[PDB]
Amino acid sequence: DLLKAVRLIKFLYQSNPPPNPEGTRQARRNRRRRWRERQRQIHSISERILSTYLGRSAEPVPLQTVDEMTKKFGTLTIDC
Amino acid sequence: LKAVRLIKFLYQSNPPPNPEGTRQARRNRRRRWRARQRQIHSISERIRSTYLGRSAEPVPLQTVDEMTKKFGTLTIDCN
Amino acid sequence: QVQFKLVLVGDGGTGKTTFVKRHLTGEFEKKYVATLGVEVHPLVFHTNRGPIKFNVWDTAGLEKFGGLRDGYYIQAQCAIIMFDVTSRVTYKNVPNWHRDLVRVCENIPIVLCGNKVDIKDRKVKAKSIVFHRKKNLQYYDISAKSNYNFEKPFLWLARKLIGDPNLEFVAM
Amino acid sequence: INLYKNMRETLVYLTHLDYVDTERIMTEKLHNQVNGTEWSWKNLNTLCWAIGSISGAMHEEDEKRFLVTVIKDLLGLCEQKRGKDNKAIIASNIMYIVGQYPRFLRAHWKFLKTVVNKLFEFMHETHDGVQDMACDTFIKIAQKCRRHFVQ
Amino acid sequence: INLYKNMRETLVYLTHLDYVDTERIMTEKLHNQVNGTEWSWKNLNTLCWAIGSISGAMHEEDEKRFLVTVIKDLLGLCEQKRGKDNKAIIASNIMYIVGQYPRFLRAHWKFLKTVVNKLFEFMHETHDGVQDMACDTFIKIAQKCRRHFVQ
RNA sequence: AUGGGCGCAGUGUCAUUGACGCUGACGGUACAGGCGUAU
Repeated sequence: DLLKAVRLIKFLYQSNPPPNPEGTRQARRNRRRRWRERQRQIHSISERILSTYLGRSAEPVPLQTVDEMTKKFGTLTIDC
Repeated sequence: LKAVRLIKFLYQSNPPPNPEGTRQARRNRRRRWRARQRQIHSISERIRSTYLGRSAEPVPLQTVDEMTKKFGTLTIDCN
Repeated sequence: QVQFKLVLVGDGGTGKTTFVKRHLTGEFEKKYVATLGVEVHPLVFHTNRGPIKFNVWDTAGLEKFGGLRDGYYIQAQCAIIMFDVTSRVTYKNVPNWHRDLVRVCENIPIVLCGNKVDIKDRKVKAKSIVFHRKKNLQYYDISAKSNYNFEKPFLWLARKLIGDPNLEFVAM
Repeated sequence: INLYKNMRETLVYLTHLDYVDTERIMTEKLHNQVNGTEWSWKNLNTLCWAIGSISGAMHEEDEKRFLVTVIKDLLGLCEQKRGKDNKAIIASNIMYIVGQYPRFLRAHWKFLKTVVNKLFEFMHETHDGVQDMACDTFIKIAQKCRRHFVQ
Repeated sequence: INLYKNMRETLVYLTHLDYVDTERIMTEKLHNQVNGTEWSWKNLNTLCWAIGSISGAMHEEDEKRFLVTVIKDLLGLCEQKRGKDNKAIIASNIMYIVGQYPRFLRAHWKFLKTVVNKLFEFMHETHDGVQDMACDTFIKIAQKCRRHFVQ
């Protein structure tokens, strides 16, 4: 029921055998950016699959940039 | 979870190349967009196939047997 | 009392005279009057363990004004080699000074000091400063102008002499 | 400075060799600070300097997540402590760290606004060193993210 | 034995909480052994006992990968060391570990056959403890994989 | 998959705060897209 989603995620991780890093620093820049877009897509797929039925647990992950902010505020030194 | 929803979400997240600009600009954007569309299509077809896709036997094809043969190869040769 | 014979080697008034004056008065000399022969200056510090006196022999660094030259090193109890990081030549001359010092003083602590690091134009990069490594010299980047590491060499020499590794200078 | 640059280069190469281990080592030492085992200004300063050293050396997603974890734990530690000295030290280190990571800042407008507002709060602080550190971090953030201030 | 059972239960719970950290910890101490920094028979025996203790606490794939890495490192160590004493110590530790993880053995017939062949090879050994170790591991493996032996 | 010459971000070599690239967690959040093309 749950192990299958985990195997699916691990496969999707394993299904992207990065790119082959060859070429000049600008062609290699472009490969870095392409692999980064691939990572973006992988993370998006993972997060959406989480939203399917697991989202109820991992939804706050993008939203942590407001709770971390409520923690960054309130740094009050009311005492020593 | 259903394939239709996943495919629609995939096709929604990729904006079409902007027709505005010069012919060569639009055509280079079209080429890059078509390459990325082929990538998206490959990923979508892989998802469509199944949710596991691969067996784990590739690992013993790479490490488990490549460790077991030399495990047999182990030799005291004294000491 | 509790004084040590210190010998300062380097190009004359290229920082040795300036360094001695700066530790003496606190002023940072601008003029370059190349040192003639040697000047012996008392220089007192106060450590957690009492007073300390350096008999600093700021020697001339120009051959024409070397005078007695190596004779100044006789009975030296510590040595501070100097060089200007803005001029590689004064660095390549470092091994010669080290040779002469060890030849006269076989076993004495040696501090390799890069003067006037404050001046933005640094030629002798920190990477290439290595002679101390093999020779086992204690190195310091210093600058008599801005006093960067202004005290580190003297503190190190005092620690090596008295033997107190954690000895610390005191204001008074 | 050459010492720091050499250490930074070595650690960046090691991170590009395996960054997960470096990330987790950072997290483990941060926890050591949190639990009071390794608590000392010197140790926390060294940890935060090291964390800054690898700024941008990792991929943005992993760097973002690691920075979020580090900042959240540091904020918890700040909440834990009393005493002006320790809180000021923690704040100074946190601000140095965030300064070292401009990419994350450019990815989050609200975070930038929060950092700058907290800098303005600090600037009125009288305790030794707070204002200087805040100004230094502010100039660094300006240099690295000027584009997002005027747009 | 009660002490060991309590320790095993605690460590299994902790592995369920964060198995990745535990796996990193065994891997790190295993490297400390490989590099010889922490080399001693007692330490290796303790590490291997701990590794065996947590069988079944991890998902099948993670335990598989961890076992593969651990065994590869152990065989590298055995090739590395000189002296029959240490080699026998390492071999006994490996046999105990594999015995503690019969699931992997059930999933891989060829490795099981090779292990039993190596065990019979050991059985002719005269050096102290090798034969008793081999027999103990053999009975454990039999108990846990009879089906695979006769199927 | 390709990387051009410069937007300068670290710099290796020498005559070393000057020049060639590499390289820089860079001036770049840029730009280049076979010679209609459905590879």
